[PDB]
Amino acid sequence: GTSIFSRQFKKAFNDAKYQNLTAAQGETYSHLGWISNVDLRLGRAIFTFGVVGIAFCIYLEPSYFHETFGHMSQPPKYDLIDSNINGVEKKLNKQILHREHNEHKLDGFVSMFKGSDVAK
Amino acid sequence: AGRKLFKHYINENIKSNNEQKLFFYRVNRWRWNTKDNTTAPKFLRLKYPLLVTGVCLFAYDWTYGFTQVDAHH
Amino acid sequence: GHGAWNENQQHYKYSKEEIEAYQVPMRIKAGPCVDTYIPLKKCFQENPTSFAAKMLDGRKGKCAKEFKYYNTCLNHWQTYENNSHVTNAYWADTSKANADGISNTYGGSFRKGLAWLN
Amino acid sequence: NYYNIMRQVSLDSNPIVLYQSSTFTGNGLQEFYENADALTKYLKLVPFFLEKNLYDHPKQFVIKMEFHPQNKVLSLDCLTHQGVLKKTVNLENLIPVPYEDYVQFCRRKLFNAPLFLDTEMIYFNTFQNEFYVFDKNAKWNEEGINHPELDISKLYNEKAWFDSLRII
Amino acid sequence: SSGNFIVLFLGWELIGLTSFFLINFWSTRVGTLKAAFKAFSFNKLSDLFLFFAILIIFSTTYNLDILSFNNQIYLYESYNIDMFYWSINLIEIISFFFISCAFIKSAQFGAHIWLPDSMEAPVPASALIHSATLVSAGIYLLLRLSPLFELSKYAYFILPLIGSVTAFYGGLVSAFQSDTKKTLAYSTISHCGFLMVSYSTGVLEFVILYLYVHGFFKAATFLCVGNVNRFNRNIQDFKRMGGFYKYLPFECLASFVCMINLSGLPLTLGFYIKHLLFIGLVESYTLYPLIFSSLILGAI
Amino acid sequence: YAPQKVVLRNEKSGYYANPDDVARRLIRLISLHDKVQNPSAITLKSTWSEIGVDPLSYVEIMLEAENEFYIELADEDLERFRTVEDAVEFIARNFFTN
Amino acid sequence: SKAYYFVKNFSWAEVSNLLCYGTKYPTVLNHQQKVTRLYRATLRRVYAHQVEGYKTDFKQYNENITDIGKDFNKMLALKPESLELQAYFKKYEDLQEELFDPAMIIDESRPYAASSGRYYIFDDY
Amino acid sequence: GDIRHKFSNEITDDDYDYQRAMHVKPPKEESLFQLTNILSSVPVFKTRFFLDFIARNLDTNSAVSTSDFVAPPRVHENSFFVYHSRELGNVIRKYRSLESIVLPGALLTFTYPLFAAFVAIPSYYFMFNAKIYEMSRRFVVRMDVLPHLEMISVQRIGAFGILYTKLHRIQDLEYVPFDQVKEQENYLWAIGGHGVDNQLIFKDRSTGEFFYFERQGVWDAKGLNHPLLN
Amino acid sequence: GWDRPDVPLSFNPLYVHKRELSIFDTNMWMYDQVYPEYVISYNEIHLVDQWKGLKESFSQSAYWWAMMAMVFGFYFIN
Ligand SMILES: CCCCCCCCCCCCCCCCCC(=O)OC[C@H](COP(=O)([O-])OCC(O)COP(=O)([O-])OC[C@@H](COC(=O)CCCCCCCCCCCCCCCCC)OC(=O)CCCCCCCCCCCCCCCCC)OC(=O)CCCCCCCCCCCCCCCCC
Ligand SMILES: CCCCCCCCCCCCCCCCCC(=O)OC[C@H](COP(=O)([O-])OCC(O)COP(=O)([O-])OC[C@@H](COC(=O)CCCCCCCCCCCCCCCCC)OC(=O)CCCCCCCCCCCCCCCCC)OC(=O)CCCCCCCCCCCCCCCCC
Ligand SMILES: CCCCCCCCCCCCCCCCCC(=O)OC[C@H](COP(=O)([O-])OCC[N+](C)(C)C)OC(=O)CCCCCCCCCCCCCCCCC
Ligand SMILES: CCCCCCCCCCCCCCCCCC(=O)OC[C@H](COP(=O)([O-])OCC[N+](C)(C)C)OC(=O)CCCCCCCCCCCCCCCCC
Ligand SMILES: CCCCCCCCCCCCCCCCCC(=O)OC[C@H](COP(=O)([O-])OCC[N+](C)(C)C)OC(=O)CCCCCCCCCCCCCCCCC
Ligand SMILES: CCCCCCCCCCCCCCCCCC(=O)OC[C@H](COP(=O)([O-])OCC[N+](C)(C)C)OC(=O)CCCCCCCCCCCCCCCCC
Ligand SMILES: CCCCCCCCCCCCCCCCCC(=O)OC[C@H](COP(=O)([O-])OCC[N+](C)(C)C)OC(=O)CCCCCCCCCCCCCCCCC
Ligand SMILES: CCCCCCCCCCCCCCCCCC(=O)OC[C@H](COP(=O)([O-])OCC[N+](C)(C)C)OC(=O)CCCCCCCCCCCCCCCCC
Ligand SMILES: CCCCCCCCCCCCCCCCCC(=O)OC[C@H](COP(=O)([O-])OCC[N+](C)(C)C)OC(=O)CCCCCCCCCCCCCCCCC
Ligand SMILES: CCCCCCCCCCCCCCCC(=O)OC[C@H](COP(=O)(O)O)OC(=O)CCCCCCCCCCCCCCC
Repeated sequence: GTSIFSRQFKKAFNDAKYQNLTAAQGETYSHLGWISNVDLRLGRAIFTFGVVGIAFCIYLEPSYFHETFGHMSQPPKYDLIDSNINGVEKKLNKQILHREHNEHKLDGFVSMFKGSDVAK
Repeated sequence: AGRKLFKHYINENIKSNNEQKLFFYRVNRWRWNTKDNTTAPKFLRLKYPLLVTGVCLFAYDWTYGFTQVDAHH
Repeated sequence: GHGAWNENQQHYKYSKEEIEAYQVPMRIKAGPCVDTYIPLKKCFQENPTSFAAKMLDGRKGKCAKEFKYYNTCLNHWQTYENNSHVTNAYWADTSKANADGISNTYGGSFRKGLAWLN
Repeated sequence: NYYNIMRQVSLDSNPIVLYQSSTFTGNGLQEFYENADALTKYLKLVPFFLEKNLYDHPKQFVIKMEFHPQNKVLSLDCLTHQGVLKKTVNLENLIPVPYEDYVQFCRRKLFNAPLFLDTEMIYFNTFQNEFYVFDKNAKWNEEGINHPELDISKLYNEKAWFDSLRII
Repeated sequence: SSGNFIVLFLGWELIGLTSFFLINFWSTRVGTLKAAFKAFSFNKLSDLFLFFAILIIFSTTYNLDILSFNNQIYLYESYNIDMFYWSINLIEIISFFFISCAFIKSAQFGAHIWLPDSMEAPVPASALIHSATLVSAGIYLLLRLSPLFELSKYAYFILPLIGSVTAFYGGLVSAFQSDTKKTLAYSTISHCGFLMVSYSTGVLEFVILYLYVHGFFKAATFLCVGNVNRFNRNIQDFKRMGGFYKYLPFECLASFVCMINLSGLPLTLGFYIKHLLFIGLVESYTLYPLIFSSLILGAI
Repeated sequence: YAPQKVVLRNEKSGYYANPDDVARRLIRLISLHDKVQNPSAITLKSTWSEIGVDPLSYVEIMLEAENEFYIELADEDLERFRTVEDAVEFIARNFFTN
Repeated sequence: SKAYYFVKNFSWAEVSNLLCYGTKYPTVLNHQQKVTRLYRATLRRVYAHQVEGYKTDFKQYNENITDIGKDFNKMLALKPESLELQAYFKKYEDLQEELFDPAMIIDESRPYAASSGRYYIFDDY
Repeated sequence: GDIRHKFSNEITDDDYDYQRAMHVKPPKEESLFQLTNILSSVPVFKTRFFLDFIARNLDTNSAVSTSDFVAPPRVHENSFFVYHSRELGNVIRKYRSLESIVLPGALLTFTYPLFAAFVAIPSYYFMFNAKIYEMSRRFVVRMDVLPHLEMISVQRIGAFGILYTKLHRIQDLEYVPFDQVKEQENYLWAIGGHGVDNQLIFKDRSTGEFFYFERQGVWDAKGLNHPLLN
Repeated sequence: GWDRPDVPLSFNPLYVHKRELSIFDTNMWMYDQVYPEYVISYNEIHLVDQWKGLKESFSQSAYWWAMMAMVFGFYFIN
């Protein structure tokens, strides 16, 4: 008599697809209709604490990323102090600063190489 | 021309499958209830935990973020 | 100023009694950075701070003046201990390093991994 | 071992309408745009279409369903983000599924569904491995659905209905 | 916290006896008594070794104070002991007995046979014994008497090899294990091997960090699996466990955090201990190939 | 709290589980089987052969009964069982923890 | 079953007999008892390894149990004194040995199991 | 059976609503920040510009299947199709296509291509080769029959996703029981053989090449019933 | 729900001796009045004896030796 597309039969099948046939009618359900409220709250709290810790590790300790994937492009970071001066003054000062930076790198390298005998 | 081929062996496999007993399926149906089981990615939701993480990282940036030294390598 | 990486700001060398007073762990006492370490420890004692603050502060906050000398000394100490300043040069250019041997002792045995054939 | 053997079916002359959505009752996505209710329902379904596309969840919002008893084939008009499409299904390949089964088929957490998506009346085509979802605000033809060819006494198969789709 | 070898030996025997009682808690069953007796026999062997080492120390130096022994052993390093037919180095023999007892109590390869059977104890007792209480006695001995082992040829050769072998063995057996308590026990064996290898590297700070991380997270994981077993009605095998995330929501997430920390995984508090161990690993060993391969396999 | 007076073991009824529920669950399990034709004909006094359970089908039904009832049944007991009455009696009187 | 396989110094042959059939001397059993006990043991082991196992496949479990059921029906039909029946018994005993798992799950409702005798019950005396 | 209503301080479904993220229940109400609510409320999305963008710039309805019967284009003017793979074929195609982008890209981008290759080699030999690659090599994308030749044309996915078709005589086809190959290739069937049918394996005796058919593949009744294949 | 009868005395089953306690097995049995047990449990009984156990152990550990060799070679050439 009944046919598919009948709402009552569809509801019956939806509720009975995964039923426990060995149980009495009205109590033949297998799913849990809820989750322990206090347990879930505490679990989510501790999970959030762990996630925050992992993220802080990722952020402040990128050593794993550096040694596993290499150094990625760094977002721009600079100061606009040089814009205060303009013209030949700016050009000469910029060239002097560039020369000083290169000389500083070389000075660091040579100092590291030379200072091997500082500690007697 | 009387040669066993795809159709013949498809029928053989269908017959083999039909020979199974539904008793085991009936007793085990409860195991695979969709209302009762999910996947680890679905259960472990990072939506709000990531929001708290962002709040904490923002607080760090605006409290101790100033006093850090760039390390280029 | 213009002092070597092992000397501190005051160019003062602490005696054994002073080291015992400002007791220094053997790990640091073994190295050459005791003179730069002691001022940093004294500054931390004068201005105690939490471990969270120590981790999250990249300039050591109040004790930055002494930490600069200590950090320079630590860099030089560790670099000379592991010979990294020569190993990195050989890694960067083995051929040129052999051409003008930075250290034949290390060059004669150095062999970069086949996987790292950049 | 179930094999997808095709029978090359064809439509008959006079179909019998079984499903007709009260919304989207007009013909054409242009008519849906010009109709107030159709436009808002389309916007609410936009996440449904997004789930169809990016989450690889095979599902279709079905409207204006007809039945051909001579060949026993259902003609479904489905609404997608682009327009109305016509599809044909064989009754032998159509089985009912629970709403939770429909949700759990996809491994991605689906967006919060709208309130007009009929959860009880969700069906599954095994040949296409696809889901059909109807609209709550709709009209069902009682005489059409009470056709002898649609009876469970003829379309029922325990192994197919209960054991064919095991999501786990 | 022992001030002299006599108090150390007293504490050694006391932990042995109390661990025996905890293992034999189910006194009505004689099956539990067999595991308890196995642990008791191994503990008595370790007591013999420790007692003999203490006797050698007392005969050499007329003192049992720990600080005095640590600050005096270097003077007597050059001495030898005339035994039955061989002239054994004094430091080598003393360190041999100490390392033997330490291996027995830390469940290294060969002497670990009792640890899997000690899981008969209730989960709290198992967690306490396997986290930082019973299985770290050898690590404590090595750390406390480090000046002795620094001048020990036997220690130099034996600590890294046995540590790495135990690490590999425990790691693989734990990976292939199917029972929760057995898995944790074999993981404990592997981490004790890693602790031995860290001490071999010789950075006491790294050893202490490894000990703390392992103890805390092993204990937490043990508690979580105990809740799981209690829910599952004392069935400790997860072949009968499935879909427990909803029935034990807190346990699932707590176990996730505790396990990611315990098993050294990237971007976790437990990655640095293994990183430092590999940083400190020495390369002058003759069996370095086997040592390094075993360490890598155990770590993975 | 237990009274200070001497109290003896109280064997209320030999059944440690509701025998009616045990019997109904066992009958449902039996009816689930393919060889079983008429669930109505099954009674506690009905023998396995007459209800239609073959000797080989019996072991399958008993394994699933063990799974359902959370107990293990020895081969000796399973072979001693002669009717659904005996089966349900043994299962109900069984202490699930032995 | 007493579940005392790993205790009382059983030899491998005795343990195999205990696993396949409830008895240590299967010769005392008759044909029906032998076949039924072996079928029960095979089904129990297949359920343990392919239902309550590591990433178990239920379709494979169904196919395997169906094949085993057909084979055991043929075995029961066969006469006791047949080399074919002997071959079937040897095949399934070998299967039991292959699936033998040290530290296999022992139900708490059986004697000699873990937690079997944790408590001493005081008598009315 | 539920007695929560008997107590005023007992938990409620309003208190359990927060579990809908981790628990699957049919929708009850729409929050203000749901995608559906946002789209239906904000008038920007109602603009014909956005509507036309949705209509055009996305997956088309033309490629959507419209029937349970499929008649793919004939490979040869006289051939007729029998079997065709729908989803696993596309998945294998897209996987093997990675060799045309990841591999040259890896060579031109990675600092240590030799390190990448040394890592990939053992990865391929364990858990990848048997997992996907051998199954794809033996996978049958499509099968047609040429009656004049009395042959079967089989389409296969090659390296970098290239598709190639080969002919095999119907007289050289045999059925290989899964029992004869399970022990030989346990690992292959253990980790990679799930997609294809285990009990419907065929092989060409002359060339010793196997044919794997997808479980979720479409077969033609007429093609199966053609006298050449019966 | 059901009112269970008091815990069964059957939970501890009295053990009745049916075999002579040989003096050659003195202290080789963990004597008990309910569940007597052998002093040593052999779970890996599929191995007939220790010698076959050694053979199986070495044959299977060959795989781990190969794994160690491959890992060391990879680290050695890199
Ligand atoms: C002028 C206006 C300009 C507007 C610009 C808008 C730009 C939007 C850019 C979007 C970019 C993509 C985002 C993707 C998110 C999802 C990713 C994902 O799940 O993939 C993994 C997915 C698997 O993950 P899954 O869990 O299974 O996915 C399930 C669902 O995704 C279901 O996922 P779920 O729900 O489980 O979680 C997903 C979640 C992921 O979200 C996160 O993880 C982010 C967490 C927050 C980070 C906040 C950082 C900044 C703030 C830091 C803290 C500041 C503190 C300030 C001080 C506070 C003091 C108290 O998605 C979001 O990001 C949501 C947006 C964040 C909203 C809340 C932000 C905070 C607001 C302020 C606080 C108040 C909060 C509410 C109240 C709380 C209680 C009081 O893998 C895939 O397969 C991906 C396939 C591709 C899917 C694509 C679907 C979207 C397609 C969009 C196409 C483009 C449309 C363009 C329209 C243009 C119209 C004009
Ligand atoms: C200064 C130079 C000094 C050089 C010194 C060289 C010293 C060489 C010593 C060789 C000692 C051989 C001892 C053989 C004992 C046999 C015992 C017996 O009869 O057992 C029966 C028993 C079978 O009876 P069953 O009843 O069927 O067993 C039941 C099982 O359940 C059944 O188990 P199942 O079927 O489930 O699986 C078992 C599976 C187990 O899986 C495997 O066996 C595969 C993995 C094997 C790994 C072997 C070790 C890898 C290398 C480690 C080296 C460490 C030391 C050096 C470190 C240097 C570091 C710088 O094995 C197989 O079935 C495959 C059979 C083929 C295995 C490979 C045989 C290789 C023989 C040697 C060939 C050498 C050719 C040299 C050509 C030179 C040309 C210039 O045997 C087995 O089960 C297989 C045992 C296989 C042992 C292989 C040992 C090979 C050692 C090679 C060392 C090469 C060193 C080179 C140094 C070069 C320096 C420059
Ligand atoms: C004295 C100084 C005290 C400093 C305290 C520093 C705290 C550092 C915390 C670090 C992270 C560790 C988290 C541990 C667990 C707690 C978090 C948690 O459980 O998250 C999961 C929870 C929920 O996880 P969920 O995803 O399972 O929950 C979903 C269900 N609902 C929607 C109901 C939440 O996360 C959140 O609720 C997100 C919170 C985001 C906002 C964070 C800031 C809140 C600020 C409140 C005070 C505002 C005062 C304003 C005063 C105005 C005066 C005019
Ligand atoms: C019962 C409740 C009790 C109270 C609860 C208290 C909660 C926990 C509070 C923790 C406060 C400290 C947070 C430190 C964050 C990490 C800092 C860091 O990366 O160190 C860099 C510092 C800065 O060092 P540096 O820059 O001077 O030099 C480092 C040297 N080299 C470069 C060679 C490495 O580095 C270290 O000292 C080493 C740290 C190694 C460990 C990294 C762990 C990362 C994960 C952090 C988890 C934090 C807890 C969880 C989230 C809490 C959110 C509130
Ligand atoms: C009913 C009462 C129940 C008991 C309540 C007890 C509450 C305890 C709350 C804190 C516990 C967890 C502390 C964080 C984890 C340890 C952190 C650590 O390692 O130390 C780092 C830090 C050490 O300091 P630091 O790390 O910030 O660095 C110090 C900096 N220098 C070195 C320069 C000085 O310690 C702590 O933060 C822990 C708290 C301080 C110690 C408090 C001890 C006294 C407690 C007084 C209360 C007594 C209550 C008695 C109740 C009796 C009931 C019967
Ligand atoms: C010691 C010796 C060591 C040797 C190590 C060797 C390492 C290098 C190996 C080289 C592999 C070369 C692969 C060739 C791939 C094509 C093969 C083929 O015929 O396939 C045709 C296939 C199939 O052709 P078809 O004819 O079947 O169909 C055409 C395409 N479809 C299917 C879509 C219709 O076509 C392609 O895949 C075309 C790929 C074109 C793009 C190829 C390069 C992509 C990567 C560019 C560089 C990296 C990104 C840079 C981004 C920069 C941004 C600013
Ligand atoms: C030269 C001959 C041809 C070589 C072809 C390349 C190898 C085979 C194809 C590999 C495709 C996968 C590339 C993933 C790139 C991920 C980002 C990265 O680290 O790239 C730079 C790095 C290398 O760039 P690099 O050399 O500049 O990095 C610096 C060097 N290290 C990292 C060692 C410090 O990529 C790799 O390390 C790839 C190693 C080979 C992987 C082989 C396959 C196993 C992985 C399966 C695929 C999925 C992996 C997902 C990984 C996700 C993140 C953990
Ligand atoms: C050859 C190159 C040099 C390196 C030499 C070593 C080669 C790699 C050796 C890897 C051995 C790993 C053994 C893991 C055993 C896990 C057992 C377990 O728990 O059960 C199975 C568990 C699954 O447990 P389960 O419970 O989910 O299901 C079990 C199902 N049954 C029982 C049916 C099997 O995990 C696995 O299955 C994964 C292990 C198998 C796949 C191994 C892939 C190895 C890839 C190697 C990549 C090498 C990269 C290059 C660099 C390497 C050197 C630096
Ligand atoms: C040339 C070859 C020489 C070989 C010499 C080998 C000597 C040592 C042999 C081992 C046993 C020694 C006697 C102690 C027996 C203890 C039995 C016991 O407690 O049973 C519990 C257990 C039995 O329990 P079980 O493990 O079978 O089961 C219990 C666990 N459950 C409950 C899970 C089942 O005994 C054993 O397993 C063996 C214990 C071995 C460790 C013994 C430690 C003491 C070692 C003393 C060495 C003395 C050397 C003297 C000089 C020799 C000169 C050759
Ligand atoms: C030193 C080599 C370093 C690695 C080089 C990688 C090259 C990749 C491009 C290969 C192109 C040709 C493929 C030929 C296919 C074929 O028909 O291959 C057929 C061959 C020959 O047949 P048989 O060996 O089965 O008899 O099969 C092989 O197994 C040998 C070739 C193996 C090629 C494997 C390519 C995939 C590598 C995957 C790496 C791990 C995963 C990486 C992330 C996705």
